[PDB]
Amino acid sequence: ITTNQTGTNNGYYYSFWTDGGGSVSMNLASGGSYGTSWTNCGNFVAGKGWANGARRTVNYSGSFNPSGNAYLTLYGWTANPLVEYYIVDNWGTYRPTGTYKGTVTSDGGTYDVYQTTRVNAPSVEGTKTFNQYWSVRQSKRTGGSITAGNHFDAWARYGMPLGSFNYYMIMATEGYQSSGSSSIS
Amino acid sequence: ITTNQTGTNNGYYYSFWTDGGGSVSMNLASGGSYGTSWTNCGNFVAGKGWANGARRTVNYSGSFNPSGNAYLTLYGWTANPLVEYYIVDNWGTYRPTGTYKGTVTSDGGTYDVYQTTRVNAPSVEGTKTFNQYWSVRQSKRTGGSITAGNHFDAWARYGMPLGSFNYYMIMATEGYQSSGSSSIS
Amino acid sequence: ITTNQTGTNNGYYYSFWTDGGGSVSMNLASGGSYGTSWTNCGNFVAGKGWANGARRTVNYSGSFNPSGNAYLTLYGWTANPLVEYYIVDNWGTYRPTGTYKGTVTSDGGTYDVYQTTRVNAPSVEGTKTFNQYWSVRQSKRTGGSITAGNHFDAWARYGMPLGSFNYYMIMATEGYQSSGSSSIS
Repeated sequence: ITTNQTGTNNGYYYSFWTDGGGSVSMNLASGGSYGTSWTNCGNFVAGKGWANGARRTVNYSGSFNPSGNAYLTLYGWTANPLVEYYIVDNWGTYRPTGTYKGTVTSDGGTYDVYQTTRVNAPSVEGTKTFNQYWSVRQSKRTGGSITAGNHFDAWARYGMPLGSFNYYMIMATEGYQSSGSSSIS
Repeated sequence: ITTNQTGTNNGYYYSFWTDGGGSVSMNLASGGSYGTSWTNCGNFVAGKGWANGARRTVNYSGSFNPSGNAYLTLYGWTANPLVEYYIVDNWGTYRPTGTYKGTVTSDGGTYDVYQTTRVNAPSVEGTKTFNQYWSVRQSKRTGGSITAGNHFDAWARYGMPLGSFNYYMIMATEGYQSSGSSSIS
Repeated sequence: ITTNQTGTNNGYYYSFWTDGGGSVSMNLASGGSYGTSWTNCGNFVAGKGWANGARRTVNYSGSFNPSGNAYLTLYGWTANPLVEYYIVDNWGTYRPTGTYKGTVTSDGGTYDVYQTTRVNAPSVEGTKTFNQYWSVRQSKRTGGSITAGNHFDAWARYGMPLGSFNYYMIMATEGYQSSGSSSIS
């Protein structure tokens, strides 16, 4: 596919979004599998996952090959409160950051946790003000387990409460003003 | 009444305070009912409620007619720690704000929550440094239910702990450098 | 002793550290008892306590006589997350401070709680970025009970989570660019 959309493929939720910039394509493959390719994109988010978020152990594998800024990250939203969350296992030429809260250790890795506030920004609920919660792995990797709940709990300990899992949770490839490819199952 | 004071009226706690500025009066009426009138005030706080705060469902009705800056807000203090809290349903020409923490949804509305710190400021415990917790309704209204505990819990999730309800909780009219009136039960 | 080191004395853990500056000595005495003496030091930390932190009631007595900057403080570290904590009962010409979070009341006193972030700083885990949690008594004293858990719980309420007590907890004398002495049991 090449146009913004949502749906199920091979029993798996999937979502594709781009701001029109450059060229971006997403391959929908067997089971939970997908890939992406892009050239001088503006912004895009793509991945496979679940229609609804949840406390789950997210297992993933593949390849991630960015030329410029891109993230490899679990990605989702909650409602009440509205919040966009990231748990980033890998990234390109830019490391995602924000207001430093601390750290969480999970799945053999240590992630820095950050918080940022988007003011009157696009969201699943429209133009809104909301918080972004981040966990960014201190060391890059492609593949393994991401035990979502360990992040959720740690964020809660740092005063970062999550709402209702009324929206998706995808294992996403996201890029900004760059090129590259990914293939993840 | 027209002079700073505290007491019970019709079985209800009540409190009146002004910094002397302009003219401010408070009507003590049947049951939980009161009203206020004021002209070019400096600062005043007035309302009816409880001698002691608590997890309760606060039901209120009436009219709120500010000409300038005024708030219509549940208002109280705790000890250990000392904290001044607001849950603002309505306001005048100024919207109460502070350090953005997030949001809480309750009683059919969505309130932004904010935190501010008063340094060496007047309090129920004298000149003190302390935090103010806010919930400010995203849309103005006069009347309904304010389920206090929903705010308390959300604030707690955002790292905003409340102390002991050693002081009042009133459904208050508060004004600053302005005129107007209110009538609330 | 006069050289950086760790060990047990009279059944009590002990730790001594200095950055070489000026002259600093530590007396290891009976039971939990120690003392320190120093002249124009740079930085030093010394005290007696436990190899491992814990929720305990820490009882201490003695004298604390700083000429310049020094703290009298319970002092420890956790892992996962890595955090350096202080609960300061007394200090010299400088009052320890940071980002104001609020207060906690314990052992007949009221402490301000603060948080600071050390970026790429020395720690028990090496050069690291980490948070420091503080409780600083509003009034100076030498002697009494410090119920550690009351601080731990309050910090948790303020979004300041503690990790695993994989490291020491000492009742410490710490100085910076100054002189003085202490004797504490």
